[PDB]
Amino acid sequence: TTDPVRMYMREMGTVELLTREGEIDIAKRIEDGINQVQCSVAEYPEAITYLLEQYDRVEAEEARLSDLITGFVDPNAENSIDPELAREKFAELRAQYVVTRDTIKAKGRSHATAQEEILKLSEVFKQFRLVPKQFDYLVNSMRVMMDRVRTQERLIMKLCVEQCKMPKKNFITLFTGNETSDTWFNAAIAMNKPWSEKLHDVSEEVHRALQKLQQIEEETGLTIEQVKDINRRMSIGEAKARRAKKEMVEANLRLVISIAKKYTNRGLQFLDLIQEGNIGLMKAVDKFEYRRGYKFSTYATWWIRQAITRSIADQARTIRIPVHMIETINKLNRISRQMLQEMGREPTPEELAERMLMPEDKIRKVLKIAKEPISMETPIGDDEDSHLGDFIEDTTLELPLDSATTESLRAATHDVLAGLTAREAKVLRMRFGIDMNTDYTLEEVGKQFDVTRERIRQIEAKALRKLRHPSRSEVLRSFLDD
Amino acid sequence: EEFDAIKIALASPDMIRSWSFGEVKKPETINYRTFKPERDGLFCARIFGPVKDYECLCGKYKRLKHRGVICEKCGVEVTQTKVRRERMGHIELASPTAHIWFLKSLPSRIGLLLDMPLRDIERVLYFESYVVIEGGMTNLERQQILTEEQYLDALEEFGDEFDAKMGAEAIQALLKSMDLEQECEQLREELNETNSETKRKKLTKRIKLLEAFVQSGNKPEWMILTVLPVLPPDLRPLVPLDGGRFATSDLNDLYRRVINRNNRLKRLLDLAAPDIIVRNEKRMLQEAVDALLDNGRRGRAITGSNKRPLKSLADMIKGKQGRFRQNLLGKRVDYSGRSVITVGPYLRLHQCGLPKKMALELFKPFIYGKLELRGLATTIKAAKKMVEREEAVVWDILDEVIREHPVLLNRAPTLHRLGIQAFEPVLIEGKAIQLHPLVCAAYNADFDGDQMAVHVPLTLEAQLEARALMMSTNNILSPANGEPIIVPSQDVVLGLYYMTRDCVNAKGEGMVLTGPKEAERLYRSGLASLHARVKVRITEYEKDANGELVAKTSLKDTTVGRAILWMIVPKGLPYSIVNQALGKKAISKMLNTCYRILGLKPTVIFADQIMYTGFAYAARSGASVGIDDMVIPEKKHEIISEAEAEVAEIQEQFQSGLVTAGERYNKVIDIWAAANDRVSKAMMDNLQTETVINRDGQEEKQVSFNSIYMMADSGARGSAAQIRQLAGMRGLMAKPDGSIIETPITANFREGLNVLQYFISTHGARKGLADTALKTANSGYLTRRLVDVAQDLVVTEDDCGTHEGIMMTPVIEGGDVKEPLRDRVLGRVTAEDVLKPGTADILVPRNTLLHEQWCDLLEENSVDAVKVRSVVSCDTDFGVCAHCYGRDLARGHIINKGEAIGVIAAQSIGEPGTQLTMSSIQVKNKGSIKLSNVKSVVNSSGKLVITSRNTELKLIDEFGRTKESYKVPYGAVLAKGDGEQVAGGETVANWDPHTMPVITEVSGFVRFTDMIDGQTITRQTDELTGLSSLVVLDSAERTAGGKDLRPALKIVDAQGNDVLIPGTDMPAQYFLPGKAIVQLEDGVQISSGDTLARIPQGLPRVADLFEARRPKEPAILAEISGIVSFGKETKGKRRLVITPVDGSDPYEEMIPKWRQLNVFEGERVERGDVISDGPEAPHDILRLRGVHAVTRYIVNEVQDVYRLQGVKINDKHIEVIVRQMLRKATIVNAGSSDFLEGEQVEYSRVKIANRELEANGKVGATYSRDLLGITKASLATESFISAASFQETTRVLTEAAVAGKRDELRGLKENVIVGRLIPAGTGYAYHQDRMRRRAAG
Ligand SMILES: [Mg+2]
Ligand SMILES: [Zn+2]
Ligand SMILES: [Zn+2]
Repeated sequence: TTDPVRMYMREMGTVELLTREGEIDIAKRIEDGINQVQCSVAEYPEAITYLLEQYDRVEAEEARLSDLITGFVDPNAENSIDPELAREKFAELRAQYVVTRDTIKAKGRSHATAQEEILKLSEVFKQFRLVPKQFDYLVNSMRVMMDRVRTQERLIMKLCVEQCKMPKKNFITLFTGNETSDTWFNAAIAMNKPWSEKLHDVSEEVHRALQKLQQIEEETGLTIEQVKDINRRMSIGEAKARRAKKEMVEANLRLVISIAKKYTNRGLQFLDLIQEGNIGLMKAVDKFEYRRGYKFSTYATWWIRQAITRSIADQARTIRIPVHMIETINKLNRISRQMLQEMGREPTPEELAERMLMPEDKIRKVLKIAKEPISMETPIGDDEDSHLGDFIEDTTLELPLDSATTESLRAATHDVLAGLTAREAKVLRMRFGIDMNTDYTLEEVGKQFDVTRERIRQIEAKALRKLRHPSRSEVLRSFLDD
Repeated sequence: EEFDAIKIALASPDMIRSWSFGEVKKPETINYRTFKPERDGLFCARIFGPVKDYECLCGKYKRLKHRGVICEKCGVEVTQTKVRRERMGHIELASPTAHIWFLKSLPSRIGLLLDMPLRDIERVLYFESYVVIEGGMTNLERQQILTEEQYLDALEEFGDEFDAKMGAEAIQALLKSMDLEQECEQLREELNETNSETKRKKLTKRIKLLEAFVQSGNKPEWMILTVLPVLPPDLRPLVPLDGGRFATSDLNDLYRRVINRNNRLKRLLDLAAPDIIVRNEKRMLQEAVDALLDNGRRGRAITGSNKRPLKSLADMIKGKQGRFRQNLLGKRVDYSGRSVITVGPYLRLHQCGLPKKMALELFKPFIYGKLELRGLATTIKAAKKMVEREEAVVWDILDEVIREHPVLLNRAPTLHRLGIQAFEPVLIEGKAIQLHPLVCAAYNADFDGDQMAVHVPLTLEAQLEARALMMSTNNILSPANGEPIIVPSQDVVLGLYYMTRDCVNAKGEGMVLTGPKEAERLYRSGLASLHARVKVRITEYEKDANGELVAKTSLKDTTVGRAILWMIVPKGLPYSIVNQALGKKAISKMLNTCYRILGLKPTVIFADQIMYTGFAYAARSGASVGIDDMVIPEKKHEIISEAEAEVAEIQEQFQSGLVTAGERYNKVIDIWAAANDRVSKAMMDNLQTETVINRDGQEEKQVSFNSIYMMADSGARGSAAQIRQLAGMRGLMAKPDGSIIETPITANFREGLNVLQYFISTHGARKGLADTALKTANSGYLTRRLVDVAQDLVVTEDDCGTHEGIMMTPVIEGGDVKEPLRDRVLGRVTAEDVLKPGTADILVPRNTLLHEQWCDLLEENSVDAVKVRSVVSCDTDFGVCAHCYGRDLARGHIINKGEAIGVIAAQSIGEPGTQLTMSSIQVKNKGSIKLSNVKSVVNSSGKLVITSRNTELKLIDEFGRTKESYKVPYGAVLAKGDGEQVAGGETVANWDPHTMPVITEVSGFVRFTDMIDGQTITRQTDELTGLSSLVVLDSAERTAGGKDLRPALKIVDAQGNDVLIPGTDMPAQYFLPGKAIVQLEDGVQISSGDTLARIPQGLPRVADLFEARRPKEPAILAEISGIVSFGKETKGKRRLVITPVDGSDPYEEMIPKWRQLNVFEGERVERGDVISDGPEAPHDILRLRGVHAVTRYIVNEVQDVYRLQGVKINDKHIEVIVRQMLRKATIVNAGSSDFLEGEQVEYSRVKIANRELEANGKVGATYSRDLLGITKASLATESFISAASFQETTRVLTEAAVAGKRDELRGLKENVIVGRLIPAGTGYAYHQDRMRRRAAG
């Protein structure tokens, strides 16, 4: 089968629909992993440098209830934000952090008391569920800083291993065992490798690439072992949701292909509407709250629906209609039919315009614009004799008699102007831009010949009487009728 | 200018980058309102260029002040426009895509490279699963699909050493990986060790292929795409219409599709999406690519809401609507016209009408320039307004300009050259074009609503060609055949035929004239009869001496019309010319003779005066028709009463339950036929001389004035069949079946038709009409395919100094001589000294132009075969010699180099081909008899009977010519032995229709042997008589039990032995075939001459002869000599174990044994001898016989088919078109080149002109000749341009580009398609200038 519709419907035909807790379980695994990446935020180097500074940054502009704070907290009840309750819920969070931290220093990082207090910092957290963009950038400040260390891990590995040699089996147990000092070098080289003794002519840049790596630490102010731990702890915290959503999406594939193929009349096409519904479903998979307790298919039907209903507006036409005009046009192609009911005969646009609620000119204008274009390759000849492309005339370039007329005209003007005093002819030629790429002014017959200006007016007038002069005006007179 | 050749190789992505001027990223074209370009879409003005010239979008920098400036305000370069046609963009793709024509085309050029099959790679790339991109371990293979659950085994087994995943990149890396060199030199190194069988030839295939890519220079990486150019905007435009509607090329659709899918793939690859969608997007990207490349070939075509599919790039080069056939070869014309035509009876030859309206319209530039020259219209406003106002001077100056200003004339269809000519204008205010009536024939034009078209020679080479070459006065003979084209149309001939007539009845018998003056005084006074043989005086002349006229006078009792006419004759001829009643044959021969001796100019004025005079007095002659010019015969009721009684008897016979229908029905038709053929007699007797008009006597009758016999006698209109269908019965009538109705047309047009007779005629009318309307295509194809072959021939040596070539014998067969050898010899060189039937009477020293002194000297002689140094037999390499061609017909002398033809052949052959689709041996007269190469027998009765199928009877005259030629059944029964002499008009053979007798000249016992019930035979009683024997079924009806073995009832004696054929040691029994039913039983004895068995009973072929398709069903001529024997035994067809004397036996061919054979199971044939009753493939002739015999065979057959239709062409054409068949040289040996490589026979001669010469005695190889057809030779050509013009342009383009072809533009269509000159015609002088230059350093 050559069709991607059979292929695709057979391929979506593979996976089934998982319903009524696997939806909410996808949601719960998603939110869990999410909660653990924000845990990984809670145990930060310089990368974040936000958590509370962010809230002081959103309040610092003297008052805001705008886009960001509906990207911030937006807490679910397991609404217009009164800042009273905002300043209420942040106090205990700060208290929890400050009471946890001093014990994170007591006897160790995660001393048993310290670790139960990190657990308390976590149980206090999991009754929150919050969302987009700046929190995305917050974790991007960890993603790029992931790439600071891999960046150096690539640089020094390249500049060392690719000219030198070394084994691998020893390296992992040696590098992870200390990670901090070079005792593993003299322990690896405790034995031998006189090829290692060849270490000359490159020395000055090797521990200068190691300079670039080691400086990452003090930037971070944070130890390489905890770097390893919390980075893996965030990455798996991403992967959870990253693969958890696909279950929902594969379930409601048929939801999508159904909803889309409800509007696969000859509007645009099957697979494109199906794709747009798939976008709307993913919007649903991502946005759905199980805590509302509603069906997903309703929600996803909203998102699928709007997706297709406006993609068919943005797409599907060579002349890009915006939405507002389309909504007007919806009103009209609704109201016109009520009109011809009530009328019972043709509503030429005054027996149309009124009930539409808009005057005649809009109805008329839209009656004109509803002409989609008409496709040259159609056979306007009933026989295969004249595709429209053959009938088309091209009125853009020139007509040769016009070229000849213009040539004769300006040759005659050259022949007429050739016989004047030099000043008359020259001021005229240049002043009207004759025979160059300039637009000359009498300010410039001023600035160029002599700062006199009005005598140029009385020179032009004299030349015109010299040259209209109907012993000369008759090569001009055939051009009266132009 | 000068060129030799150049190299090509694949498109680098670096090359499309370099060529292109900026990436296109978007599908976006314009704004909804501000109809203006989009940045980085398809119409990116910043890439392809602006609209105006040397200006930036703001207009800062301009007019070459700021030449290489970019206006930094808009970042817009100050550059010019003709590059807008050039400047392309490009597109960088997400993932590699491949070119379909390196893929879907036959031998793939990528799959043949690797030699790994296709569907494997399809599923590698439909991604049935993971798939070995790289079987690092050859344990795993590339192109090897690995399932998600099987892949893991490859994984945990090797892990590292395999790449088994998805994509085109698999194939990319493959092409990049493989190395051609050392395979090549290795295969060579082990070629030398043992240059093996099929193994090594495919080693060798590869070795040469590999090295071909090596040394040719090629880069099969660029088989794969990474960069995609962007065709410029104006190569795919998008424009408005008056009503706001827009108009586009379909390409934009596919462009948008590809860019959108690519950008969505750029999205999906940033998200690490589930790669199933990346597979689907990859399939979709490759599909949109391949549809840009070829859309409607793959699957169901892509269509709009129209449901019509959309034209691709390829069709814009291909078939009709491509450039070539529609609008590069064949244009619409500037300054042309066309309209309805009528006659000019008072034209001179060079003249033509011109309604001065269109005179003015086409010639306005000349009259405008001339109104400015005189200065009345001082400007073009003035000239145009003056010429809209139609000044009086516009007329006189239109005449001034038009004086001596030729113009063309064109009617559709332009079959041959003379459908378009160039006359002088005659300005008229008659809206109908007038036309000199005699060129109605070359145009095939008759005035029933026709329109001609017109064309203007502006330039002076064209004007002067029109006046010297297309002119009405340089064209007086068909080059198809040297006949005049000045035939009397149908009226001047009727005129003359009336004038020079000789009655007896009118008046004025036997007085005297001193000459045609008082003949005109008399006849214009009204005294003599124009048609009355009356004594006059003549004074003819003759140029008996050395071009010196010789006066004389005499008297001749001749008609007033011949007399009065004779003065027109230009005083070089005798009076016997005019001394008959001037049949149009005479008129042909008149202007012939006139032209011949006189030169031409008399024949011109002469013919003009004869057109003039015949038209004049033919209007004075009177001609009409009346109801009584067809007849009411006196015997009309009696024939009816007789037919009435006859059919009454037929009725009563039908009543009996006897004659039942078929006998009755046929009887009825035959009697109707005879009855009204008697009516036809009655009526033609009751017109022609019924006028008894006494004159000075009792009574005398004379040809009456019917006018129908007269218009039937000249050749104007009508003939005996026309006049019967008006008079007698209209023969029989075949309904659409092809069978023949048995109850005819009885009445005629005068008497009155029946409804159904009429309706039966409508059928034949409609069938013939649909044949007419639907074969202009057939000639269309044959002609145009033949022309597309067209190359030339050029001479290089005065005489090649070579020996004989071709024989000349004339083409008399079937009827009389059809080309005198006098003509065939004419203008050619002799092969050799040639004698006379008085032998050893040499007349040439091996080579002479045999002009008609010789051809007449040898027409005088009855010498009957001469040979010619042929152009084929001319052995000058890369050309011929002049003597071998002989004479230039136009010059009438030995030809000069450079001018050459072959569409001339096409016109000559095709132009008539339009309509011209729509037992016994006798001698007729005295003479010797020269029949041979036949096995025949004096049968039991004592006359000749054929026993070898070959013979065809001929009716030979006393001089020796064939008068008739007819075919003869094998085993027939003649009453004549060849080499006797008979009175003509005799049934030489009275044959039995059903029986094909099986006579036994032997007298021996019969007994059933070799033949048994239900194996070879049935035994199945002859029911009517009642006696029987073993009954031999046909081929298919008997079971296959004994179909593998020949049934033969056997003759024996009392001993059982083979009753040997009397006179020889050969046994005599008959392998009985089907219908060979013996009637008397086993053990019965037969006698001498005794039957054991009784045996009861277009233009498409033109297509077949020209296209070189194989002959079809039956058995054929002996392929090879030596003993030949029978093979596998009738699986449908039995085979033939040939056993050549020293050659190879294994050849065996299925033959219909149903179609009886000639050579028996142990009889020998010579090669090229008939095996059966049927044709042979001509390829058998070329492969078996040489070149002369085969080409002779083809030209024989084809001109028989034409000559059948009343047809004539100088067959020089049919041989030159066969030189153009194919020149493929299949090498015999090897050593210099490959063993059987198709090479230029030219270059073959070159190598043997190098290696076989003392360089070696021989290291190389010899070579053979080949055929296989004309169209594939068109394909099989140096150039790909002439090859890539016509149908299946696609595959031709594939195979062209794959070599990176770089044609050198020498052939016709090659330089044509770029519009530059080619070797001859107008470019002849420049080409030979280059030739002398090549000779002169
Ligand atoms: Mg006609
Ligand atoms: Zn600008
Ligand atoms: Zn020759």
